[PDB]
Order: sequence, then structure tokens, then C-alpha cells
Amino acid sequence: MQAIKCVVVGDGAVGKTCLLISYTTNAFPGEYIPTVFDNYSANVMVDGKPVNLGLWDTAGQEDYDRLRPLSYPQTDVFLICFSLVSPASFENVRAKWYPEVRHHCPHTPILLVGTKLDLRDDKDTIERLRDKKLAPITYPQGLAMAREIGSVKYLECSALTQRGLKTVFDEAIRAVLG
Amino acid sequence: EISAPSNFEHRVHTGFDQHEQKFTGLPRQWQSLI
Ligand SMILES: Nc1nc2c(ncn2[C@@H]2O[C@H](COP(=O)(O)OP(=O)(O)CP(=O)(O)O)[C@@H](O)[C@H]2O)c(=O)[nH]1
Ligand SMILES: [Cl-]
Ligand SMILES: [Cl-]
Ligand SMILES: [Mg+2]
Repeated sequence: MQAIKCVVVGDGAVGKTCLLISYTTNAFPGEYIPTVFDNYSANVMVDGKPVNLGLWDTAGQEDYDRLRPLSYPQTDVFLICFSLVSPASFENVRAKWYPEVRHHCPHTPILLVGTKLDLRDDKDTIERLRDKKLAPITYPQGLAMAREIGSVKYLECSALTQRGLKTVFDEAIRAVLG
Repeated sequence: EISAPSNFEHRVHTGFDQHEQKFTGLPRQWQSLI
């Protein structure tokens, strides 16, 4: 059976675990529990052929910076994630995640993933962002960042509503298998 | 086309013990590395 190693990285609180668990199990986790490291597997049928999708759920916590790269050898595709309602997580795509990934895997494809799309129009979120001199990241801004890091695809999704969710993983798969 | 995923499996669940400052449930391959 074909197999794909997909590794997921990004800041704390961005939604990496909810994204993986919502796609694989169709449930949105009820509790916010930061990850040390987890590995999930799921089967997917791709053009009639079964494919084994291996998912490497990494720690956004800086304190686990030395554990994180142990996931990287032989990776087939990276999802670098940031929250569409955290400018700081987005700035860290450039500042931290792209450089770290690319240092360990100089030619592995990267998909840029904007998470929490359900919150970009949440008036309270917008207001509290505005209070801190911030605004949600827009599609064009996301796409510009993706182009700058040489990503194969920029995708937006919500783990909570599953809008755009399957597409993230479908594209990740097509990025590796064609 | 690409189907919905099926047959989820949680293969590895790693934690950290603050008393010993040691990881717990490490992938068997990482035990010589960390
Ligand atoms: N509104 C909304 N909230 C989300 C979404 N995805 C995750 N969250 C919320 O964001 C927080 C972080 O989610 P989590 O999946 O744990 O993030 P993570 O990136 O795995 C955190 P770590 O890197 O520490 O494991 C939680 O409060 C969770 O409920 C989403 O699509 N929409
Ligand atoms: Cl692009
Ligand atoms: Cl969308
Ligand atoms: Mg997590």
C-alpha cells in the first residue's frame, strides 16, 4: 500500500490537533489540551487505490523545540499552520516555521494552512483584535505569505465547521502522489 | 477522486513527566535519540 508521511507544525493555540482530529474522526475536541507529540494513521482511497495516511502532530510549545525535529526525517509533506485570527502566529510562519522545516527538509513540499476560518467574521474577535491594533489575516495576505515561502498551496479551513477541511488533506495527498 | 478518511488509529501518544524531566510514550525509534 502507498503511504504518505504528513507532518503538521505551527504556533501554540493555532488549531493543529483540532484540524487533524476533525478530519480523521469528524469530531471537534471539546477540551484545549496542548500536544507533546502524537501520531495518527487513517486510510484514504485515492483514484481507486488505498493509501495509508500517517499524520505527525507536533508541539507548538517552544519548550518542545528539541523534540520536534525528530518527526522530520523522511517527511513527504508539511502543513505549516497559523490562525487566521492571530497575526503573531502568521508572522511566525516567516520567522520560525518555514526556516525550521526547510533547514531539516530542504526540498519537501509545504502547504500553508490558515485555520479558524469561522472566527474571521466573528465580530467580538474582530473587536478584540482591533483593541490590540490588529486585524484578521485575509486571503490575499495568506496567499502572499504562501508565495513567499514557496508553498505548493495556500488553504483556509475551519476544524469546527469543517469548511475547507477535506481539501487541505486532499491537496496534501495530491502534492505527494500527484 | 479522494475518499473520506477511514480506520483512524492513534499509533503514538507522547507525554512528559515533570518529576523526572523525561518523555513518556516515545516512538520506539526516538528512545536512542532523546
Ligand atoms: N473557533 C475555532 N476554534 C478552534 C478551531 N480549531 C481549534 N480551535 C481552538 O483553538 C485552541 C487550540 O486548538 P488545538 O487544536 O489544541 O491547537 P494546537 O495547534 O494543536 C496547540 P499545540 O501546538 O500546543 O498542540 C482550542 O481552544 C481549540 O478549541 C477552529 O477551527 N475554530
Ligand atoms: Cl501558492
Ligand atoms: Cl474555503
Ligand atoms: Mg495540539
